[PDB]
Amino acid sequence: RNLSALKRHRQSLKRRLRNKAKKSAIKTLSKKAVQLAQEGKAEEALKIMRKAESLIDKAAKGSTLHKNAAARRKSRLMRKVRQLLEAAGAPLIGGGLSA
Amino acid sequence: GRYIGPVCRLCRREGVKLYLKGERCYSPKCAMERRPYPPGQHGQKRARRPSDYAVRLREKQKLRRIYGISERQFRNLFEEASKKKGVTGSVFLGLLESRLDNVVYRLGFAVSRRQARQLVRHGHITVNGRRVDLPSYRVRPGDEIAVAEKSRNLELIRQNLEAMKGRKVGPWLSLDVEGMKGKFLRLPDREDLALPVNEQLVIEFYSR
Amino acid sequence: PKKVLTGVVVSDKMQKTVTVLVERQFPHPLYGKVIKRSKKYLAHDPEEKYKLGDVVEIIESRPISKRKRFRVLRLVESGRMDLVEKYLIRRQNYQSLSKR
Amino acid sequence: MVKIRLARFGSKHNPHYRIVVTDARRKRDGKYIEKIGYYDPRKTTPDWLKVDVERARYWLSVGAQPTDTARRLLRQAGVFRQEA
RNA sequence: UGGAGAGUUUGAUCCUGGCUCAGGGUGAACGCUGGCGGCGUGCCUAAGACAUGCAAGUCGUGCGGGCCGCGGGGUUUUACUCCGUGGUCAGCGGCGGACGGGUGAGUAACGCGUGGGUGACCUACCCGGAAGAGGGGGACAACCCGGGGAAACUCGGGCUAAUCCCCCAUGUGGACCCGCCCCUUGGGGUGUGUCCAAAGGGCUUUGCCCGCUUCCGGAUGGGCCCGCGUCCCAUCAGCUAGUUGGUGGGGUAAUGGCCCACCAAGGCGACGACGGGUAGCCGGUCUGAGAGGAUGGCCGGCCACAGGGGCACUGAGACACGGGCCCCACUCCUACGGGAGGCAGCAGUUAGGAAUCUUCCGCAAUGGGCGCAAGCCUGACGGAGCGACGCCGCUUGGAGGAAGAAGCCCUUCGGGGUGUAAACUCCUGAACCCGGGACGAAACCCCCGAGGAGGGGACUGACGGUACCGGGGUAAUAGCGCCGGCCAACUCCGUGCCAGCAGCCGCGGUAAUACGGAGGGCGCGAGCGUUACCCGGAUUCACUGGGCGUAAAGGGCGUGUAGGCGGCCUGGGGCGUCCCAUGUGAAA
Repeated sequence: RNLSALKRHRQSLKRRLRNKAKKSAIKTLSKKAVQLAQEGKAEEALKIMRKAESLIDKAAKGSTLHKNAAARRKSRLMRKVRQLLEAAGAPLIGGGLSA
Repeated sequence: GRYIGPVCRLCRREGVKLYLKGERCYSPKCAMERRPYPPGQHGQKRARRPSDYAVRLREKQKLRRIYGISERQFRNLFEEASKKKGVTGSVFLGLLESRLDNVVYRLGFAVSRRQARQLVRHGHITVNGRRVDLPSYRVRPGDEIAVAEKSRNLELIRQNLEAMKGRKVGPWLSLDVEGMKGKFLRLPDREDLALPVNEQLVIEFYSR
Repeated sequence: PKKVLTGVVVSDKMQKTVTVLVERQFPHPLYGKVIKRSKKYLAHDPEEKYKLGDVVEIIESRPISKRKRFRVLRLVESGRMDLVEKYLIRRQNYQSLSKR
Repeated sequence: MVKIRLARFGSKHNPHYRIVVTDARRKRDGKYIEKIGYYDPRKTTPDWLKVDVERARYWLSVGAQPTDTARRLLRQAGVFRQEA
């Protein structure tokens, strides 16, 4: 009949809610970053980066993109951001960016 | 279960008698003396040629018959002879006689093997302390196998005591008529205590 | 104890990738006599520093790729041919066995 | 996590435990690592006291845990004790 | 420290050479017989179906509650509100449900065994150590109102909580990027710019405990990879398009085409690919002189699966037996509107089959869950039950007792055999009553010292009044196969190629030591035989250990590819090879 895996089920549903929504947020923010980046203006993409990385260790914070994938996507993001920057753009505003 | 019945019918079957039923099977007949030679219809027809293997087999039977036991356990302990090292069959005969029933026998306590099994199984015989049942209980160099507290108060016990005297122990079975006891000692063999069965034949037959 | 094999480099056929013709001796856990058999592993040569025949020493590596394991390290001797040559002949004679 | 505990290997009514280190998750009568003890709660023969003093000490050091009657057998083995 | 053979083709012999048996072994089964006990082991076929019962919870030292209740606190009182407060039940909340458990269907695979790599990784739950706990704010249950449903239970508005969800700060340390430094596959220190923390409970209350946040380290486990070992069909000879390789990205914990883009054409094979058939591998087990042959229940390690197949979420950990969704198949429930179930968990049921168990007891021990503990759950586990189902232990009696009874079989009718056998004589005492009677259990807990190390104090038995010890005491189940050679055991009737026997040779065609029966003997003994099934024998796939003149067997001869295998001197190398030292080869 019953169990405590009905409790485990519903719980898992709430946890999935928060997880899903936050992860999706990360995805979109990153997309914003590449938009303004392949454009070629640091500025707002620096704001986007801050928001992004924060949410990234908000993912590491608990049960989402844990440790690596958070950091891995930090790396890959800033990387793909940086390369397109000096391509038709002056890499300024020292944000999540060294020099 | 030790055949049970016409026992010294084997006293004649092997050919030559054995200390079997006790007083009688040693008196003017183990059923022998009177007419020793195998029973049955063919009782005395004209003895044929026993195939070599069958001389061997008849020896196996012979030995396990005098020793008073089925050849099952006998088989197992012959294997134990193969394993426990020594010139197999010798230390075999030894670790055969070391069994408590006939230890009690040659110690001069029981008159006959069957009688022995009864006495020992009923804990009439104690072993170095506790009244050990089990006719099949091998002892060790030093253990003093006695009788029960109610045995000094027993009858054919004193029969055995008095009528035995003037008969020396199997040179390791150090009894007591003074307290009804009996120390265990060294391992006897084919010559320490002899019997009419060629061991080599027995072993060769057995393990084939 | 990263296992390393000493073997005759076979066929430069790919870029950044070489085939390596290893061959090991062995006894015979039944009949005593010794035997021998060839094995082709994946030499990782990111700048074609190796070519036809030249025996090199190969390395138990990070999974470089799909079956492409076993990098390199120390080159050994070149001007080999002859060996790779015989092996080749045997290959053509594999294409000399037909039931069609 | 790891735990130290008692595993029986006696007959149908002949109890006899061993004190051994194993990562808990392992089954009762199963493999272990360090054969570091044995003990019989029936007092068969005066040998019912066995704990590997040294590496049991050092085991409870490295971050391990015991069982119940294990605490018992160590408060007898004195590996617990510092002598005071 | 271990190795034997015989039957069998001839008038007769030697050699050859198959069929046969002596053997040990089994989760066995079948007929005949079958007493107590110990330990063991008991669906091998339908991975077919399963009704019922139980099998995963727990915490109020995480947080608001309805409901049984007490002081009844307010009520000057009312009607009953409401501080306290013993007890039930859901919720949010936290850890477990990824352990434990069953199965061999799949899988010929890096699955397993095995030796290692990971400078490519993951690891809550207990030990180490440094850094720590500023504030504000939000959602939905439970519960409030109303409705529909057979049940499954379901929708809408409305409510307050918190270790529940958050944002700025606090930043040793950590993460990224870009740069230097030593290292050399992503190892490690480091400079500039951004991002990441934290949660409160309980009291013996001003101090301790349980939980906390961050990193580094420990502990164990685990993924990833690699060398080698791992079954028959060559009447399966060519296999392939994510296929082989790269560069560039996704994804993962990370490596890798596992996946995509694109680009270069390789990738593999008689050293036995690709394909069909077959099976979970093993420490080992049984056999065997040895090598080897078989095989893998129980037990232990590793696999993979839950009726078949695909999937994802949660989470430190899973494609998750007893958690969800989906499709197909299948039974099952209903008032037919529409639904629920998965025992290859434990018992038990049903069919299959020649075959294999009680729908039992205890949480008293061990081990697992969670809890400050108290504590509760615990068909893991501990035990009783049923089966000669196997090993072992044991009993159905022990002593004298006849030139030998009676009965029964043989006869040359004198007797011979069953037979110390019997009856009896005594001795004991299977069973079975009266009594007493267990070990299997000292911790956690309480106090002394602080909860630290150490001391005393106290609860804890299913098994079972059984094991066991004392007294008392009754002669009290014996059967199965063989008896022509192999092979120990022969005479007598009936039967007359009919009835039959048979493992092979053959035995019966009216004198059978073979058939039935009967006397007697051999063997075995709570056992006896039968068939089955594997290893032996079988040196009959011969590696120790073989052969091919005429017995089975030399290619119709050449040729020469590959492979195999090589004369004599010298020294270098030290690859096989031998030795030396350890890690390992867990336990059993």
